[PDB]
Amino acid sequence: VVECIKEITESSRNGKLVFFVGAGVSTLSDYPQWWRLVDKYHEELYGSPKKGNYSSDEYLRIPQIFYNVKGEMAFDGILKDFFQVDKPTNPIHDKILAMNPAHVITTNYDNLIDTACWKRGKYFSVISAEEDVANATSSRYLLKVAGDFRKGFKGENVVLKEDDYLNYDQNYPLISNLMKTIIATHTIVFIGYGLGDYNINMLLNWVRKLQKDSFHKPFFIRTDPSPIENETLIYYENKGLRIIDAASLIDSNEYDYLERYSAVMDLLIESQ
Amino acid sequence: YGEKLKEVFLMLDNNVVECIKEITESSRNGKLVFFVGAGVSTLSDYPQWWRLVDKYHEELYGSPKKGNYSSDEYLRIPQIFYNVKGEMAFDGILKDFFQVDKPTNPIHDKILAMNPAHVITTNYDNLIDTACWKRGKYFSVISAEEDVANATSSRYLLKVAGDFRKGFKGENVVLKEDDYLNYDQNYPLISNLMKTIIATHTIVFIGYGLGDYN
Amino acid sequence: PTNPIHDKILAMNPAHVITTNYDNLIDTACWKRGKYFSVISAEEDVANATSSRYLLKVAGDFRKGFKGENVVLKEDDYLNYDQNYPLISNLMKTIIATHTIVFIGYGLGDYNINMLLNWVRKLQKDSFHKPFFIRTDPSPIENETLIYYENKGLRIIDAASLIDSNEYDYLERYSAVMDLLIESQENKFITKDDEVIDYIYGKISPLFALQYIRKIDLKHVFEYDYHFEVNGTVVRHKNKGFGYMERFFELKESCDERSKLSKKQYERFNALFNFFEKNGVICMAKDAGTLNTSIEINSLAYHGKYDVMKKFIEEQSVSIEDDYKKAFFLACLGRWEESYDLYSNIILNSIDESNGCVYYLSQINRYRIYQSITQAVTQFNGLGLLTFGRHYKPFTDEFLARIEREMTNFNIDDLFNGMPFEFQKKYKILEFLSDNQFLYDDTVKLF
Repeated sequence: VVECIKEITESSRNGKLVFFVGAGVSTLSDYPQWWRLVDKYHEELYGSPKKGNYSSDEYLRIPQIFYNVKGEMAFDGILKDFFQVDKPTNPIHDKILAMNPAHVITTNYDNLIDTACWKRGKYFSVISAEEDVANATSSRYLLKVAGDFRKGFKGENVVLKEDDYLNYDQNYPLISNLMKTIIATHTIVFIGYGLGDYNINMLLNWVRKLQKDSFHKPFFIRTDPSPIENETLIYYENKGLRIIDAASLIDSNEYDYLERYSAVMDLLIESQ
Repeated sequence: YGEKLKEVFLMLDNNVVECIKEITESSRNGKLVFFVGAGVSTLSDYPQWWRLVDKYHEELYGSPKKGNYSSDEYLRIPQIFYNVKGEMAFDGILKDFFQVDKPTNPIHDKILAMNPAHVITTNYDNLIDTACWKRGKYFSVISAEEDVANATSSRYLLKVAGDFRKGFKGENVVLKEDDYLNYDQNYPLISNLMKTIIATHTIVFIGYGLGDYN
Repeated sequence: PTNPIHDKILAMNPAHVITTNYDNLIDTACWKRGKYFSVISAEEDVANATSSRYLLKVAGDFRKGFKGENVVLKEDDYLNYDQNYPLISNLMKTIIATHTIVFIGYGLGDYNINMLLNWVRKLQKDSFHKPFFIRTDPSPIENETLIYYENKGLRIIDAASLIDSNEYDYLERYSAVMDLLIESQENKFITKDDEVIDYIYGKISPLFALQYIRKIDLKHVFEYDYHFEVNGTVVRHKNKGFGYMERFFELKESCDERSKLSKKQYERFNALFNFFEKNGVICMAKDAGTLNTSIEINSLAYHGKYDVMKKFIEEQSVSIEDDYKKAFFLACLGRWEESYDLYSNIILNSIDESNGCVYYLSQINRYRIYQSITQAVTQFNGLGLLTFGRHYKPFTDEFLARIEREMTNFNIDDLFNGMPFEFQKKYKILEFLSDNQFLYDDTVKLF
């Protein structure tokens, strides 16, 4: 338990700590979520909103029909209206940056991590697309796997639709290869990520399903109001991941993600 | 009843008329293949795969998950049961619910009466076999990999998902998540045969949703 | 022009021919002999089909023009093969997995064989039928290579171990290998007496279940090799090899010639002798002297003894064949509704069992009884009271409603085609029962 935190400190000691961040480090600063976008497309697609349970297929498909019939101007316009908002940095970002990791990998389309890096003075090499890897300028990297809006708010610079998710291996091969090498060479700690997200439910599943026992186990920071159960913990230990529970130490209510995040990150930082 | 159908045809969109004409033309030449799914199985009150998941979730923990389960727990729960709690109790549970015998529904006979040269099913229950027995149509059942070479017929009842003919065991059927990812490596010939059948025939889907995996 | 090897390949009655050849000589050879094949060389041709046989030109042909895009020659066309031609690969896999493949005219390397040996063997489980290979190199294959290519999943029939030929005489080697098969479709190789009895048995044993086989019909048993006379003689008509039917009578007549047989052939010969005596085949044509024949029908339906049948029906059953006879007796007595139920029960019960002579005949009888009940009810309810001076309604609405749903469609012209392949090979003999023209070959001769 605590020895895992000690191992994390040893990893952060020399050169081998890499933080994998996700949507949990983005909701804190109130960057608008994806489901509100999904509802916005539905507003013009069908005519009236709905609610209830539907397949995650439909969740990811609703943008696809809008892409097919409306075209591309409407998609770009909706994206431009929805994301063109400036937000400040919640303290989790600087909490991550104070750890001084060798590399940090993100799936967010956001720019909060870049702004935080600029604020802290840590000059990195942001890699955002195919052409950027050829013109790398340093060693430490800021890899945005899912693409970003540096050039503009268009539908071709980011992965949002179904086809883009199904054509990743034929449109971003260098990014995939660099990510594979990064996870192979350095110890990985996951924070702020969900457990049903296709990005970190396949990129551990497929890669670790075929490998040998010479691999470094990655770490995941949980975010859920209830503490995890035992059987799930064991079966995930089988899959090759270690889980640092966020509800086995602190007790709170069901709308206080920020405090659990801060508690876990402060616990990790305390061993300095 | 015929006049009601005539009126329906009168208000039918011409696309439906064209589709039924094409289906009849294909059926007259013996070039039709039906795809039976879950709906034709739940018509006859056969146990579904949501009660099985709920008992799988009952053995662990104390009570069923309050609210909708998840979009991810559905496939993960049986794998957890098989992996961490034991590979032997899986067969016991499967024999517990998947043994009850139920009789055939009229839709099975309607499907079979159309001269369906080849039938492809993703059902792991042999009721269509009973319908074939009663209607007197000889179909060669392809359960596993070792039956594509010894098929003693020119008509195929291809059970892609695998059946329980050889026994109620967890290795003869594809139910778990691990049995889905490692599918193109364990069942090559069956997939190849299904693709070939689909390529050179006319496929009619029945009893499927609009967001199923297959 | 077309070389004789193409003719020898086609004379082997193959179900499918797959060639990696850009050429069209195989198409011309198929055209000349009158065999019709559907040519598939592009993706579109997979959809249309229009035949039950395929000449799968995997590498394409120049039929649509002499252009580089209809054939696979360059390296760019070999690395994008899977992406460019999806359907042809799948058809090739299915055909190779279902049938038996006999490679001809291939080197042991030669690119194309390597993908087959890579995918068919390694990725598949042990559910394979091993393909054959015909090698035609001058030097004999060394024994160390043979073990490797056998373990990879190929049988090899080397030509150098068959006939000694010079370096450049390829045609003689191919001819020797092909005539070892086409010559021995199985008439000329037969020399020992252990082959004659077994060859007769392998074709007559299936007909042990039935009670009588027509003589004018036994020709189809022996693929037109002999004419079987109605009187009880046989005549040689097409058998070009050592006469397997002539030797049987020579064995039958003698007393000590039978002695040089194993302990197992004696019983088989006795069984064949009993079958031939029961059916009525007597002896050779030349030795056929006095041939007085008495026809004796044993079925109780012919003799018109209605008292014994009634006792028989109301008695415990012992086997499926006994129930099949009871079904015919009930139909003879006129109790059609019970006969239909008994036939349906027999069909349900006997579908699990082995060779379906009972199943097929029961299906035919059920359909005939359905025709009879329909034709009876139409005339009864048409003529009404005028028939027997009484408004007699024989059957109830339950049966009339049930059979209509049970007998929907049910084309019978494909009943023999849907039976298992072993039944089709063994029992081609009963193929004429389904067609409603069976006797239209004897009124021919009444003229």
